[PDB]
Amino acid sequence: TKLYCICKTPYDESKFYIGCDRCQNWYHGRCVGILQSEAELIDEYVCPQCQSTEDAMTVLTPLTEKDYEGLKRVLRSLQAHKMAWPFLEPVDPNDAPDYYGVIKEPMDLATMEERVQRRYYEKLTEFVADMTKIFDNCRYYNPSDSPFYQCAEVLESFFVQKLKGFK
Amino acid sequence: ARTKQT
Ligand SMILES: [Zn+2]
Ligand SMILES: [Zn+2]
Repeated sequence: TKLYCICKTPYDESKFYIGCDRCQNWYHGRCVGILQSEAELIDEYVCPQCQSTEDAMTVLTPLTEKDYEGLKRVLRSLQAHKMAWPFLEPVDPNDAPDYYGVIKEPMDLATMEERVQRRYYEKLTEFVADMTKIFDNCRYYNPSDSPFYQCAEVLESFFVQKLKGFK
Repeated sequence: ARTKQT
């Protein structure tokens, strides 16, 4: 007696429907890009909009126990990376003057490890913000053809892949 | 999954 799907249409017993387990609405398989045989291979179904919302909220949901452990393993893999040599530790002040003269929010993997250890981060977005802060500081301070900058590029690319499927 | 077929 009701209207279903993104296409707002009443039930048609001759059409293949699948139910979203998040929103409990029903969708034509043809409208959300899943056929019956593909549907047979999955336990829960999640509709495209609901799925978008889940993808978007991964960076915003509270960090759990396992998430924190995961962040520790991520930093470890980053610390072991060959192009991670410039980011392992804070810049030695009595070594690079103008570094702290122009960078007022430095970040480094050791400091990030400390922040993870004491649960300074509560959302994945905060952790990602600090990692990005490392690479952007670097790219702001160094020329784009320099090894420092390019190292920032390489490790950021590695990082983005390592983060996939995290939550 | 939860479906309705013909
Ligand atoms: Zn849904
Ligand atoms: Zn439809």
